[PDB]
Amino acid sequence: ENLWVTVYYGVPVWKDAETTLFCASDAKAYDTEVHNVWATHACVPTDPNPQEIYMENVTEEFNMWKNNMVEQMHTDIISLWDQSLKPCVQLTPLCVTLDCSYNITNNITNSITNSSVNMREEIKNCSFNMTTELRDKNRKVYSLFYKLDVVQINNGNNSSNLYRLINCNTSALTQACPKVTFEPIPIRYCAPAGYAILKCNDKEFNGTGLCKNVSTVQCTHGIRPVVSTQLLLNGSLAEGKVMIRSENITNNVKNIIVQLNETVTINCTRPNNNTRKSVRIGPGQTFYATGDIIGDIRQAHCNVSGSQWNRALHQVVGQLREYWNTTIIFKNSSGGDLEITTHSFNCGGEFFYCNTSGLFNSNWTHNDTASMKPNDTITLPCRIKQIINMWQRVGQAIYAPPIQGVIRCESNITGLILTRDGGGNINESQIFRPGGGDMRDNWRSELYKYKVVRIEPLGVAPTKAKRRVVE
Amino acid sequence: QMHTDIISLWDQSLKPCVQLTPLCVTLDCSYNITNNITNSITNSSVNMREEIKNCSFNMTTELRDKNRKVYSLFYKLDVVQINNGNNSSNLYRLINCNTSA
Amino acid sequence: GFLGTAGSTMGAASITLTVQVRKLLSGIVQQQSNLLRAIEAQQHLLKLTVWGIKQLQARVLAVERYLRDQQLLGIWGCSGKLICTTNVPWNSSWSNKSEREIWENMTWLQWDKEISNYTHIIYELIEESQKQQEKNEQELLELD
Amino acid sequence: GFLGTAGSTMGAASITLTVQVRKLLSGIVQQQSNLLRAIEAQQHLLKLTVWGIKQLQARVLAVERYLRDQQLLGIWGCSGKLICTTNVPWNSSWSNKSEREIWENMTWLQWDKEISNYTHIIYELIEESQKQQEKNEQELLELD
Amino acid sequence: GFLGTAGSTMGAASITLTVQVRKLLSGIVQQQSNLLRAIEAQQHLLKLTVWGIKQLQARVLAVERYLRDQQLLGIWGCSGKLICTTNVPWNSSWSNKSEREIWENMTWLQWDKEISNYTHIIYELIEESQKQQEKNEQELLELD
Ligand SMILES: *[C@@H]1O[C@H](CO)[C@@H](O[C@@H]2O[C@H](CO)[C@@H](O[C@@H]3O[C@H](CO[C@H]4O[C@H](CO)[C@@H](O)[C@H](O)[C@@H]4O)[C@@H](O)[C@H](O[C@H]4O[C@H](CO)[C@@H](O)[C@H](O)[C@@H]4O)[C@@H]3O)[C@H](O)[C@H]2NC(C)=O)[C@H](O)[C@H]1NC(C)=O
Ligand SMILES: *[C@@H]1O[C@H](CO)[C@@H](O[C@@H]2O[C@H](CO)[C@@H](O[C@@H]3O[C@H](CO)[C@@H](O)[C@H](O)[C@@H]3O)[C@H](O)[C@H]2NC(C)=O)[C@H](O)[C@H]1NC(C)=O
Ligand SMILES: *[C@@H]1O[C@H](CO)[C@@H](O[C@@H]2O[C@H](CO)[C@@H](O[C@@H]3O[C@H](CO)[C@@H](O)[C@H](O)[C@@H]3O)[C@H](O)[C@H]2NC(C)=O)[C@H](O)[C@H]1NC(C)=O
Ligand SMILES: *[C@@H]1O[C@H](CO)[C@@H](O[C@@H]2O[C@H](CO)[C@@H](O[C@@H]3O[C@H](CO)[C@@H](O)[C@H](O)[C@@H]3O)[C@H](O)[C@H]2NC(C)=O)[C@H](O)[C@H]1NC(C)=O
Ligand SMILES: *[C@@H]1O[C@H](CO)[C@@H](O[C@@H]2O[C@H](CO)[C@@H](O[C@@H]3O[C@H](CO)[C@@H](O)[C@H](O)[C@@H]3O)[C@H](O)[C@H]2NC(C)=O)[C@H](O)[C@H]1NC(C)=O
Ligand SMILES: *[C@@H]1O[C@H](CO)[C@@H](O[C@@H]2O[C@H](CO)[C@@H](O[C@@H]3O[C@H](CO)[C@@H](O)[C@H](O)[C@@H]3O)[C@H](O)[C@H]2NC(C)=O)[C@H](O)[C@H]1NC(C)=O
Ligand SMILES: *[C@@H]1O[C@H](CO)[C@@H](O[C@@H]2O[C@H](CO)[C@@H](O[C@@H]3O[C@H](CO)[C@@H](O)[C@H](O)[C@@H]3O)[C@H](O)[C@H]2NC(C)=O)[C@H](O)[C@H]1NC(C)=O
Ligand SMILES: *[C@@H]1O[C@H](CO)[C@@H](O[C@@H]2O[C@H](CO)[C@@H](O[C@@H]3O[C@H](CO)[C@@H](O)[C@H](O)[C@@H]3O)[C@H](O)[C@H]2NC(C)=O)[C@H](O)[C@H]1NC(C)=O
Ligand SMILES: *[C@@H]1O[C@H](CO)[C@@H](O[C@@H]2O[C@H](CO)[C@@H](O[C@@H]3O[C@H](CO)[C@@H](O)[C@H](O)[C@@H]3O)[C@H](O)[C@H]2NC(C)=O)[C@H](O)[C@H]1NC(C)=O
Ligand SMILES: *[C@@H]1O[C@H](CO)[C@@H](O[C@@H]2O[C@H](CO)[C@@H](O[C@@H]3O[C@H](CO)[C@@H](O)[C@H](O)[C@@H]3O)[C@H](O)[C@H]2NC(C)=O)[C@H](O)[C@H]1NC(C)=O
Ligand SMILES: *[C@@H]1O[C@H](CO)[C@@H](O[C@@H]2O[C@H](CO)[C@@H](O)[C@H](O)[C@H]2NC(C)=O)[C@H](O)[C@H]1NC(C)=O
Ligand SMILES: *[C@@H]1O[C@H](CO)[C@@H](O[C@@H]2O[C@H](CO)[C@@H](O)[C@H](O)[C@H]2NC(C)=O)[C@H](O)[C@H]1NC(C)=O
Ligand SMILES: *[C@@H]1O[C@H](CO)[C@@H](O)[C@H](O)[C@H]1NC(C)=O
Ligand SMILES: *[C@@H]1O[C@H](CO)[C@@H](O)[C@H](O)[C@H]1NC(C)=O
Ligand SMILES: *[C@@H]1O[C@H](CO)[C@@H](O)[C@H](O)[C@H]1NC(C)=O
Ligand SMILES: *[C@@H]1O[C@H](CO)[C@@H](O)[C@H](O)[C@H]1NC(C)=O
Ligand SMILES: *[C@@H]1O[C@H](CO)[C@@H](O)[C@H](O)[C@H]1NC(C)=O
Ligand SMILES: *[C@@H]1O[C@H](CO)[C@@H](O)[C@H](O)[C@H]1NC(C)=O
Ligand SMILES: *[C@@H]1O[C@H](CO)[C@@H](O)[C@H](O)[C@H]1NC(C)=O
Ligand SMILES: *[C@@H]1O[C@H](CO)[C@@H](O)[C@H](O)[C@H]1NC(C)=O
Ligand SMILES: *[C@@H]1O[C@H](CO)[C@@H](O)[C@H](O)[C@H]1NC(C)=O
Ligand SMILES: *[C@@H]1O[C@H](CO)[C@@H](O)[C@H](O)[C@H]1NC(C)=O
Ligand SMILES: *[C@@H]1O[C@H](CO)[C@@H](O)[C@H](O)[C@H]1NC(C)=O
Ligand SMILES: *[C@@H]1O[C@H](CO)[C@@H](O)[C@H](O)[C@H]1NC(C)=O
Repeated sequence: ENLWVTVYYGVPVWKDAETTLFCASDAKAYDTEVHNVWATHACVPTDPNPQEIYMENVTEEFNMWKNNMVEQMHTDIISLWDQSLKPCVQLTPLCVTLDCSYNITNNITNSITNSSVNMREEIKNCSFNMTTELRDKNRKVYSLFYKLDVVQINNGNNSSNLYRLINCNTSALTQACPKVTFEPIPIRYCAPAGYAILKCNDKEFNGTGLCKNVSTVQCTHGIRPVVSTQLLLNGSLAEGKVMIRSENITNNVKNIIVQLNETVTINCTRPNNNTRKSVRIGPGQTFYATGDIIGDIRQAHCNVSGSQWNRALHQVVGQLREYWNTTIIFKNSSGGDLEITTHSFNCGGEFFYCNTSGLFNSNWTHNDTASMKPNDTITLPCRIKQIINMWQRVGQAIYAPPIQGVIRCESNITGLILTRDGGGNINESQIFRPGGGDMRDNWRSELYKYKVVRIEPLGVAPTKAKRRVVE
Repeated sequence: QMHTDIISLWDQSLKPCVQLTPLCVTLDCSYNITNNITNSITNSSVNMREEIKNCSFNMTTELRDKNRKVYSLFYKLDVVQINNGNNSSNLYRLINCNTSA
Repeated sequence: GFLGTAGSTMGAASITLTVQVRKLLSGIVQQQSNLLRAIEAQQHLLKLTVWGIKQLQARVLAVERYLRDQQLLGIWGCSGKLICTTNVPWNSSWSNKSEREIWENMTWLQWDKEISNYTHIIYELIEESQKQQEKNEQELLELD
Repeated sequence: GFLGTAGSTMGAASITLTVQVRKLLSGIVQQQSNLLRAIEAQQHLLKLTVWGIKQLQARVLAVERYLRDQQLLGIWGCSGKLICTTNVPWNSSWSNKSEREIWENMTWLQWDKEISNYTHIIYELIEESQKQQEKNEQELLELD
Repeated sequence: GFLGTAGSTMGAASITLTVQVRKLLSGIVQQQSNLLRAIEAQQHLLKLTVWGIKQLQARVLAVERYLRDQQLLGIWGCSGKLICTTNVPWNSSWSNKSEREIWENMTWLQWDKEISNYTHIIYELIEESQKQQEKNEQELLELD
């Protein structure tokens, strides 16, 4: 009867959280017995029993664009990079001037493919001074380099011109600590006490909005946090239906996230063998030079099954009718920078910039058979890079090492990020195009189900009973 | 705690700063320079002792061998003359240099 | 049903309270396996950085949260157990209701939703009104 | 009344205790509002040194003193609330003085300094001679 | 009896508990004499290192252990005293025993040699049954 206000404890309560999640991994990352493979800071191992408990008859609004996990995520990634970079020796003497010859005693100088990658063969080899362990002694050593990591100077425009590194004239560079690897590891972000992570188990749930099929969880599932521009590699699948997401679907600047339910064997590869030469500069300064390769040296390139691309495109364009029944066009990005213009990723230390130009050459306006029936395997040119400035910050730069041997990157694509045209008509013809300046969406494209929540166990309710009384 | 935390914060702020080890190299400063005024409003043994000199010295590019001359301005408090030689001969040296880093 | 298993349950949610508090401060079970003592995988350098130290800070902050909880429970005479009786009747400010519909037609979420503002008041009552006017024992009747 | 409301009082001081405690232990809301996660406006390097780790260490040490306070409360069975008597009679070590005039004209320190060591020895005595001498039950008259 | 006090006892050491509980959460004692604000004598560099963070995180883990202990105690609803008994007896699953001779021939460790197959049974059974089975109030027999 009376509203005697009683208190209770031990029931879930939901509020937004700002905290940190922690490492997790299997035995491989610690059975490798390398100093640290690529997250390893005496990181906690994983929990073999994920207590992912399912809840129903509740609902909540979920958003990945208001999420704080991505900011802390890339902050921790930069911390990993810096901490792994502390043991790396400095490469300021490596910036010293270098004289190059383009042609060498290789069997092939212009390979079979011609997609503006062989015309700009971008292969030279240069000699330059370095320090000997005796300060009074220096010595000229030679290695191999491309044209992307350097630029011409002293413009006697073409007579054996010397070159200079792009990042040294503005920033600092250091070794990559070649003993550390660069491949991903299955991660499972874990929740500390006082917090939890809610996975939206609704098979139909798009990016944001209301979700009900709740899964309260302490530690996430297996994540493969690899960087990619315009693409999602080695990621999860789309359950039940192709997923299409956008912050403001009406607005055009907001990028469009796509998650497929069918993968593709993307093999970007350098088959021709590589070279490594460890050369002592100083007491600790040891440079890993790209030696002179023996045999035929073709430019590194890449392969995809364009037929699976075509059928997955039929799927997504059957799904893409937001306000339409048949209109779509794809156009390549008309400008920007190489870090955003191509599909850039890291693999075996080498930064593979594989050129995803095979998308826009298509007109799926009404019919899909005309591009599904030409089932054909696509070969494409993929460039290689040694240095990088991750997240566009001009600070310390990494010099990835030679990879001596061959390089294969065979992987599963599962998603894409795009943008619709800026100055597009109202209903004449919609246009999409690729965009990769936002490096942050690649990480929320899988944590979209995951929302971090605090825990306020306090509860209150009225009842008719009462506590002890004296008089 | 006040002075301790002060010196600690000054150290922590000193860490991200860049270094000036090769900037410590020898110099040559001219006192008399292309300027008109030498007698300021006050004369208490500080105007004739104008304590302003324009001074050249070598510096290094990001590379090793690349070195280029460059000039700046300095007072008398920052440097001292090497009287060890016969005379000045436009020979000066920083004191914070030849005491510490 | 480790922490949740109350989908549409308020009165039925008045019996599964302890299954939540069993795993409240059990992040230690998730933390004891860190093996961050000096080295885990092969070896490490000093390598004890923002991740580890601020994980420790988060341990500290959750500990402080639940300790300030436990001390304001003790202020309420409430550390004895989860179910926590009060001598406080609600001042007549809410709308019409029933002793069961409030206790039956929600899932422990709608309550804190609709009692956002008022909640503070009740605290101070159970913080002060239940406490100051408490006396020690009785005088008249006993075993003999 | 964080520490005030008692210039020389024992009655008013004893009445103004909870305000002092709830104002003293409000540091957790200061700790929640740090917002020092990596960066304050634009960019920062690590910047975590003896200053911050020993801020946290001072937090730990002060709250550890408080943990020992709750330990004391658990020892004496004194964890119920602040109103908590003692079964020991005050020995004659003190020098002659009246009770209410100590309540009114010693501000709780002119008493403590005079009974400081005796407070320590009687702390020890109330810890030892109190809890070990609790009988189990009485069977003459009970519920059944 | 700093850490000793039981050479060979099962009942005599049932009341010597307070000496070791006095030091269960006493990390501040050895710490007070450190003078570790940043320096001791005039000045020093930062100098807090893997050693320092190791002792800090060690204090953290010890405090965490103690907090989990008191959490377990509070869950049982039996925190009012260290020596507190149970409303349920033990299943006669060991060898048919004798209380007296069992209380004579072990340094409070031999009893623990036959419990790894019986630890969880006791733990979970008590923690669930002896906790959930506490109803709210009595009805008939009171002053009135
Ligand atoms: C950084 O650079 C130089 C190179 O070593 C050093 O700087 C100081 O150099 C002076 C002299 O070279 C040291 O001694 C002082 O010299 C003052 C001026 O020089 C007269 O005296 C010297 C003999 O000492 C003669 O050779 C010279 O011709 C001059 O006649 C003197 O005045 C000092 O004595 C007294 O003068 C002052 C001002 O009147 C008085 O107020 C004082 O009481 C003082 O006693 C003194 O003889 C001087 O010591 C050097 N500084 C330091 C810190 O050592 C530094 O040594 C060098 N850094 C390092 C680390 O070596
Ligand atoms: C790789 O090289 C082959 C040839 O070895 C390229 O194919 C050739 O491309 C040129 C240039 O587009 C074609 O010539 C052009 O023809 C058009 C008319 O179609 C004319 O308007 C232009 O002025 C020019 O003459 C040429 O016909 C074509 N030949 C063949 C056999 O394909 C190929 O395009 C190159 N790869 C890439 C990616 O460009
Ligand atoms: C993801 O799924 C949700 C549904 O769970 C989609 O919800 C969208 O909701 C809005 C409002 O409820 C619908 O109407 C629109 O409202 C805005 C104002 O908010 C108004 O400006 C528009 O003109 C329109 O009336 C909207 O139709 C609905 N979307 C769909 C596709 O039905 C959300 O759009 C989905 N988002 C993505 C990126 O797929
Ligand atoms: C790109 O990568 C994918 C997977 O990483 C490659 O798929 C696999 O390709 C190999 C040959 O390169 C196939 O093995 C061969 O299959 C044929 C036909 O069954 C057989 O006659 C041969 O003896 C040999 O076993 C393999 O079956 C295939 N994987 C699957 C699941 O079918 C793909 O070939 C790569 N593409 C390029 C251009 O490198
Ligand atoms: C992507 O896949 C294609 C085709 O699977 C690879 O093409 C390879 O191209 C080279 C020449 O550019 C071929 O070399 C010659 O092949 C013929 C026929 O097999 C042989 O008789 C010659 O002695 C010579 O070896 C090579 O065969 C061909 N690969 C295949 C499987 O036919 C391309 O290398 C792949 N990788 C990329 C684009 O990175
Ligand atoms: C990424 O791949 C795309 C195509 O997959 C590249 O675009 C294409 O590049 C070729 C070679 O530069 C263009 O061919 C042009 O043909 C005309 C014919 O007259 C000739 O005059 C030009 O000199 C040039 O050779 C082609 O038009 C162009 N666009 C297409 C096919 O739509 C792109 O360059 C690649 N980017 C990188 C960074 O690898
Ligand atoms: C996929 O392509 C097929 C054709 O290959 C489309 O179907 C047929 O398209 C033709 C020409 O577009 C239609 O002819 C029409 O004839 C009337 C006079 O009878 C004329 O007034 C129209 O302007 C047009 O020329 C034909 O009716 C149409 N048939 C069917 C069954 O659709 C098909 O529509 C394409 N797919 C999609 C989704 O549009
Ligand atoms: C998909 O790839 C396969 C090979 O990996 C292609 O196989 C053969 O491709 C030729 C043309 O490229 C087909 O020729 C045509 O065959 C049809 C009968 O199916 C005939 O009516 C046409 O006049 C022409 O001769 C050939 O049939 C095909 N092989 C088989 C067994 O069908 C295949 O064409 C590729 N499909 C597409 C849509 O590109
Ligand atoms: C996406 O995931 C796939 C599946 O794991 C990756 O393929 C595998 O990549 C690893 C290295 O990341 C390969 O192992 C390496 O092989 C070299 C060969 O010399 C060895 O020296 C290394 O120590 C290491 O064992 C593995 O062969 C390869 N293929 C599989 C598992 O079939 C792929 O690399 C991932 N994507 C990217 C961009 O890395
Ligand atoms: C701060 O200003 C004072 C005031 O000038 C400087 O101290 C010294 O002041 C006396 C004035 O009594 C100067 O004495 C001069 O002596 C000559 C010869 O006997 C006489 O003709 C002048 O009329 C004057 O009395 C003395 O030169 C001056 N010292 C210096 C070094 O200039 C003091 O040095 C100033 N401090 C700073 C840090 O600027
Ligand atoms: C570029 O590479 C060629 C590879 O041949 C270098 O020339 C070789 O130098 C080695 C060093 O003694 C000799 O043993 C080979 O006989 C040389 N081969 C040829 C074909 O000359 C050349 O020095 C390199 N140049 C630069 C600038 O790095
Ligand atoms: C405490 O109460 C205020 C007002 O009662 C809440 O403000 C709500 O604000 C939104 C938008 O401004 C209104 O649409 C609601 O009607 C307001 N609530 C009410 C009950 O009128 C405020 O959100 C409450 N505080 C918290 C923490 O929930
Ligand atoms: C919700 O999750 C449960 C898992 O217990 C699953 O059986 C059910 O199909 C899911 N429903 C939806 C709509 O995702
Ligand atoms: C992917 O989802 C679409 C629905 O959008 C469905 O038509 C297609 O069959 C699915 N493909 C799979 C599960 O391979
Ligand atoms: C999306 O953007 C359009 C214009 O760009 C604007 O009219 C609309 O209100 C926006 N909607 C949301 C939900 O931001
Ligand atoms: C060339 O490639 C072969 C692979 O067949 C490899 O065994 C060899 O070591 C390579 N040559 C080098 C690294 O000089
Ligand atoms: C699509 O059709 C248009 C005709 O308006 C043509 O200009 C364009 O080149 C076509 N797309 C491709 C990739 O060729
Ligand atoms: C890619 O998918 C195939 C099956 O679709 C699977 O066998 C393979 O292991 C996957 N590779 C990845 C995820 O790297
Ligand atoms: C300048 O010198 C004259 C004489 O030497 C003196 O009278 C006057 O006060 C000086 N000026 C100043 C500003 O000291
Ligand atoms: C939601 O599912 C059913 C149907 O609404 C309901 O009876 C149940 O109490 C709710 N909670 C669950 C299934 O956990
Ligand atoms: C108590 O309720 C009355 C009437 O419902 C209202 O006038 C008064 O403001 C309320 N006071 C508080 C403290 O809620
Ligand atoms: C100050 O207030 C009155 C007036 O001076 C005095 O009686 C009292 O003892 C003083 N101390 C207090 C109120 O703590
Ligand atoms: C304490 O102060 C009160 C008020 O001034 C006075 O009545 C009383 O006699 C004093 N007692 C002492 C000084 O012992
Ligand atoms: C208790 O003991 C009896 C008899 O030994 C046995 O049957 C039963 O399984 C035991 N139960 C437990 C929970 O140990």
